[PDB]
Amino acid sequence: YEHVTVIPNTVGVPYKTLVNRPGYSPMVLEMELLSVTLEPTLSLDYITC
Amino acid sequence: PVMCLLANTTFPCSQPPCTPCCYEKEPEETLRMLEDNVMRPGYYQLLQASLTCSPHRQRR
Amino acid sequence: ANGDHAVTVKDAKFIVGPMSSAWTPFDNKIVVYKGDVYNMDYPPFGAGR
Amino acid sequence: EYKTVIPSPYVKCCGTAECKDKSLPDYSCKVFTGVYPFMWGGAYCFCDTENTQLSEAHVEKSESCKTEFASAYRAHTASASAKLRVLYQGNNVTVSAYANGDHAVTVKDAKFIVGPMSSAWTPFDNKIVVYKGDVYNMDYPPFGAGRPGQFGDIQSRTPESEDVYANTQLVLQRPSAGTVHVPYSQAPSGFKYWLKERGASLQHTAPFGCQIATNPVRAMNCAVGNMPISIDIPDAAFTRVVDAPSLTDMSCEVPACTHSSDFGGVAIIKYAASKKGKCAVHSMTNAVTIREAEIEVEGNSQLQISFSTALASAEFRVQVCSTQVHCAAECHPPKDHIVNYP
Amino acid sequence: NFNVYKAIRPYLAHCPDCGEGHSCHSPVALERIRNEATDGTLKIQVSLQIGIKTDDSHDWTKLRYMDNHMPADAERARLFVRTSAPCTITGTMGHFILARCPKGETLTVGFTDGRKISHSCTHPFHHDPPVIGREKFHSRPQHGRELPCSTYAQSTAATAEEIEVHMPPDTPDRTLMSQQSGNVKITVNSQTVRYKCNCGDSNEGLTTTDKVINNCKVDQCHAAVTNHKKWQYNSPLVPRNAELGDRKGKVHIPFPLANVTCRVPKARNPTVTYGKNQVIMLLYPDHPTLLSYRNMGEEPNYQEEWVTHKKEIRLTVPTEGLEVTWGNNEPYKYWPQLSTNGTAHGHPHEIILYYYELYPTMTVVVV
Ligand SMILES: *[C@@H]1O[C@H](CO)[C@@H](O)[C@H](O)[C@H]1NC(C)=O
Repeated sequence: YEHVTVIPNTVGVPYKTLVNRPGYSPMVLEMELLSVTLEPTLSLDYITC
Repeated sequence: PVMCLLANTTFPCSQPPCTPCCYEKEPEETLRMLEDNVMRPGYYQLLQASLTCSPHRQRR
Repeated sequence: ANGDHAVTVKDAKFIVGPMSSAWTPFDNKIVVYKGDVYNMDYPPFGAGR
Repeated sequence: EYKTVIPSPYVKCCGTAECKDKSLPDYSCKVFTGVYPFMWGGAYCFCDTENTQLSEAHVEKSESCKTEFASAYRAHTASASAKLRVLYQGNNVTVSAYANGDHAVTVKDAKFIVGPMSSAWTPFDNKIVVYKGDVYNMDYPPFGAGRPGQFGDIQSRTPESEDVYANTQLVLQRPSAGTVHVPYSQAPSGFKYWLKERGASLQHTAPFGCQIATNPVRAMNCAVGNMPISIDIPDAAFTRVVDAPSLTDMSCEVPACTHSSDFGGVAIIKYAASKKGKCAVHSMTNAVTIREAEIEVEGNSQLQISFSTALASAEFRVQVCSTQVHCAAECHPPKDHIVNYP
Repeated sequence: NFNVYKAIRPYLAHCPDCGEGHSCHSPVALERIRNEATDGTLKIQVSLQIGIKTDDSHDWTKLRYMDNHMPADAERARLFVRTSAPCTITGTMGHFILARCPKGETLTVGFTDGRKISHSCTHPFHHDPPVIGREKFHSRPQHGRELPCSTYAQSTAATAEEIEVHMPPDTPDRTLMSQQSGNVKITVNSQTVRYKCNCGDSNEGLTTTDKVINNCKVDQCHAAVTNHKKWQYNSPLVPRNAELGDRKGKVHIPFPLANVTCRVPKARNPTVTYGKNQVIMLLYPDHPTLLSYRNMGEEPNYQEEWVTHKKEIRLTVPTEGLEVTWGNNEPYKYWPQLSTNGTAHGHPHEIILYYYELYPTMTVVVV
C-alpha cells in the first residue's frame, strides 16, 4: 500500500492499520505516537533582571 | 595530549611509537597510520612530525 | 510533523503530518524564566512603567 | 555547493567481488563485467577476460560551504525603527526609536514618544532566501522535499548540520574501450544556473520605494502611512506675549505666486510690531508653507517672506504670533518641469 | 614545515583524452575544476606537485611527473595553461593551479619534459567563467570603483580537506621479462615485481631478483612492480590496489576562499530631459549593461533589460516619480511637476485646461 491515513493525535494509542494489498496477503500493522514536540518562533525581544 | 590508537596502545598523537620520521623508517606502517589515525586531528601534528619536515633527517 | 520531511526506514517510506489542528498555547509577548514562560504584556522598550 | 566524490575503484581481475551496501548521500555502486585494465605496459592485469571492476560514487558537501552558501529562511513579523532630528530652537538633535507608539526616549527635556505605525504591511513573505548580498521572496521547496536541478538540489539545515538531502541520480556507465576510469550520468544542479538568473533582487522589487539592507536584512525607507508623535515640553521654551510685540495692521501682498512644488511664492507682510521681539508665524491651513518659522520682528514696517503651495490661488490665514493676518495670492502655472525631491 | 612529499603514493596516470581525439600515458593531466571564486579566478587540480620536489625545495625547474615508474622533472616556466586563450597562471602550489582566463570550449595544460620536449594534456573542457556585477571591460582598469566579491585566499593553512591518495594498483612493465631460450628472465632491477604467469613452476608471486621462469614467454609472463618506495599520486578516477579496501588518502589541501572587494568598472552617467508627464533619457553606452526601473507605489512595476548603444529611451512618469537604476551608480530618483500651463481666466472659461494641468482630464467627466 501507499496507505495514507489520519490517526488521532493521542500519545500511546496503538493504531492498527490494515494493508489489504490488491490480491495479496493481508497485513495489520501497529503505530504508536511517542512525542508531540511543538517549538514556536525563537524571537527574543529584550531582558529584565 | 590527543589520543591516537594503532589498535594496540592509546598513545599520544604527539608521541607515536616511532617519534619522529615514520616514513623514513617504515613506509607501509606509515600507510597503515594513514589508514587508521586519520580520525584524529592531532595526527596532523604527527604529520607535522612525520611528514611536514620534522624528521631525524633535519639537522635541528 | 508538518508534511515536508520524508523519511524512509528499512525501505518503509513515511511522510508524516501536517498537523490538523494548528492551535497554539503561546502569546506573542511572553516572558521567560529559567524553567517557565508566561503570557504577559511586558512593558515595551523605552516605554516601561 | 556539493562535491561528487568517487573512490579509487576496485579492479577485480579474474573474478568478481560484490561491494558493500553502505549508506551515503546518493550512494551508487556497480561492478561492470569483462573490463579491460590498462597501464603503461599494455594491459594492467595478466588476467584479461574475467576482469571485472567494482565502481562506487557518492556526493557530499564541498569546501565552499564555509562562507559561500545561500539560505532559505522563514520570515516573520517585522519590527520597526525610526530616525528623528528636531531643530530644537536653532539646535539640531537626533534620536532613533521604534515607530510603534511604544518607544519612549527622553533627552534635553524632549519626551519623544512616537505614535503607532499606521500601516501594517510588510514587504516580505515567510518563504525568503538570502545569499550574501541579497534576498529573494520565492517559494523554495522545504527541507527533505527538495527537487534536483533547482533550489533544493542539495538541502542542509545548517552548514554544521550534516543531513545533506541529495538528488543527483549519477548512474555509472561502462567505460569507452579499456579506459581505466568511471563515467557517470547527467546531474544538473541549482548553483550552476539560478545564481545567474535570480535576477532582480528585492531591492529592485520594492513597492512604495522600499529598500533592503542586509546584516540583518531590513526594509528601510518606505515611509507609508502617518506617524504620530506625542512630545511634552515645559514652560522653559514658551515666553509671554508681552515679551513679544503685538503686531498690528498686517496686510499681505504677493507680487508673484506660482502653484508649484518648490517655493510657491513670495509675500510681504505689512506689520506693526510694538517693540523688538522674537515671535512665531504659522499659516492656518496646512497647504501653504511659509519656509520661515520663528521670525525676529522690530516695529512698524514690511517684512518679506516666502511661501509654498500648489493652490491655484492661496487665500488663507496666518497666525503671526497670536495676531491674525489674512493672505491672498493669485498663483501662476508652474514653469518648472522635473523635481528630484517629493 | 614545507613538506607534502611523503604522504603521496604511487598510483599512476594514463591521460584518457590528451588531445587530437585519442589518449596517451601522461601524468600531468587535468582532473578537477574549482570555479567558485565570484570574481573569476580558477583553481585547478593536477596529478603533480609544484613548488615542491622529492627533496622539497621551492625550486621552479623540477616537478614530479610520473613516466613509467620513474620520477622525472620539468621546468615551471613551461606551464602552458590555455582554455581558448592562454591562461594567466598566478598560483602554482602542489596540487593546485590558480589562473584568470576567459571563455573556452576546452582547456589544456602544457609541460616540458626531462627529454625537454613539451607536450600538453588537452581535454575537451567547457569551463565557462562566470559573470559578476553589471560591468565588463575594454582596456585594463587602474581607475575604478568598489564591488564586494569573493575569491580564493592564498593560504597554505587549509587543513582537514583531502584528496584520495593510495597505494598503487601496480606498475606493470613488459620491458622486464627477457627471454632465455623459451624461458623468461624477469629483470627486476632494484624493484619489487609481482609476476602473474600462465606457465609451470612459477605462476603468481613476488620477486626481487631477475627470476628464471622456464618454459614461459613474454605473452606467458607478467612483470608488475608493487611500488612501495617512490611515491607520486593521481586522481581516484584510475583504479585501486584491489587486494583489500582503500588506502585512506590524507593530504591537507591549501588555498581556501574568502571575501574581498574589487576595482570594478563604473557606469557612465546618462543625459535626460523632462517632457509632458514623462522623461527623455539618452544613454551614453560603454558595453552591454543592464538597466532597471520602477515606480513608488502599491507595486514597483519594475522593468529590466540590457541596453547596448547610445539609446534614447522615453518613459512616462506617474504622480509618484520614477526610479531608474542604471549601473551600480546612484539609483536615480524623480518626481513630477505639473508641466507647463493651462491658460488665463479671460472672457472664455479657460479653466478646463488649467484643469488639464491640475488633475489633467481626470474628474473632468463629472463637470
Ligand atoms: C539644522 O537642521 C536644519 C533642518 O533640520 C538644517 O537645514 C540646518 O542646516 C541644520 N543646522 C545645523 C547647524 O546642523
